[PDB]
Amino acid sequence: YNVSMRDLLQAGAHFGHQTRFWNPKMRQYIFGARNKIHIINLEHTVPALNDALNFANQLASKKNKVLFVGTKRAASNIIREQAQRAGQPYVDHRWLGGMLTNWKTLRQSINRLKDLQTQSQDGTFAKLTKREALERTREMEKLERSLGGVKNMGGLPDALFVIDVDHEAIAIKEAKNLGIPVIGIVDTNSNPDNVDYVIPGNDDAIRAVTLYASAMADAILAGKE
RNA sequence: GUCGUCAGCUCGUGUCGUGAGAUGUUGGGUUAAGUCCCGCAACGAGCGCAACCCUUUUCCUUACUUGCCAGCAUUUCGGAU
Repeated sequence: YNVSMRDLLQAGAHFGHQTRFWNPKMRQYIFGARNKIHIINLEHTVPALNDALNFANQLASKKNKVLFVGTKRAASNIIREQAQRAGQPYVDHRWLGGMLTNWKTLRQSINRLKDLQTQSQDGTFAKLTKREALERTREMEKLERSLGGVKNMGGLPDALFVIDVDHEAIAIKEAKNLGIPVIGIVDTNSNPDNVDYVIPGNDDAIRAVTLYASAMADAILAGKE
């Protein structure tokens, strides 16, 4: 399931953002700049990626939980497919404030969505008229769109996998508050302070995030115990 | 009585602040209305608004007197009989 770095170079993980937006805390991984943008050297990318894959493998083996989080328009469908075929919950859409630190109140909306799914399997809408059916379907739509990811999961996940740490900084803070480890993809214009396993690489490239999430899903599938 | 039939007034978990506090309740449209929809460290609730009450506008059922008179008959031409 390892990438070696053939595929990383092919996908384009080395590319980064412009030199005027960089965070001075990535100087170790900056390596150099071919043009006005930075180029992270994959020499540092591959070992951290391998360790992240091994850690995901070990958690999958001991049955511990990892949540998936990527909310960018580029990575939304990618994490959709990968979390679906890896059988883990996900946050494809916006992170809700306090989803982890205030899980008790979110369980109520989780139960509401699950009960509404049971009602959808039921037939009460046949007795009700078309209008109230149209609304109840639209609350169905909004709650599924917001928190349809985490309905199956019943507790705090034992780890987080973050596509863009700068975009999902709130989830990073909540995970730090509750002690949950985080493995995340970090680019040049990002802060790696609060991430336990810092893998540096590009996040804008759809093919690169596809590679990362496919590697993660393959690791969890290959846990197989 | 009045502001004034003005549209607002609050509470519980979670975050920020040493703190009193803030957030939610803000921002974009819309409405008679904190009425409804989006985004958004917020996630949820109560009293307010609206509806439930009375009256008016169309039709149906039940009811046929002290109220009614389309058809029939008698009329002093008055449903008078």
